Amino acid sequence: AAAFVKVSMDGAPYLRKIDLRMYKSYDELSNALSNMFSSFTMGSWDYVPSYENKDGNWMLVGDVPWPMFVDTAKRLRLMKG
Amino acid sequence: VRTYTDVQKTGSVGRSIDVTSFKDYEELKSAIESMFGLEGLLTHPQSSGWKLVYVDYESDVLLVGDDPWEEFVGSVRSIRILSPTEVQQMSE
Repeated sequence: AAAFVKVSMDGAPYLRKIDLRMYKSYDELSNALSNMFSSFTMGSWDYVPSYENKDGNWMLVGDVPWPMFVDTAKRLRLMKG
Repeated sequence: VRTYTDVQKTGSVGRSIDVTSFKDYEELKSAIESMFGLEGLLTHPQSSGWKLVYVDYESDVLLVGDDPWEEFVGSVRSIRILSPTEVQQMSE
């Protein structure tokens, strides 16, 4: 049951896509992303993830437990402090 | 009615190709490689520093290869080659 969203890093040159169904915990998602943008990050992780629900609004990542997260989130964005 | 998606590179002159002529991502890169003389730089185990990106019909700019092939053929609108330097005018 694959679940592919887009991931935007602010300031990144381009955007990426991930399959959420290939990960199990938030922490398992978080270190997966830091390595996607690892080539951008070098030169810790100081960004905060946000997703966007089905009604088109931006919600912070981590509140709702993981299984409902994978069904709720349609797009990803990592903002800088 | 076939795709005929534009492929573009700064300093060379653009090309139009049909992505359905190829079955997977690798064949798409290897063809684009041989068209601009970049053979070996888009398809390298060690991530050459050249990047290939596309624009989807939602007008975002995305790395080629993430989307499953079958969705991408339908989403892709224009493709573009980015030199190591170009990749970084775009970073911040």
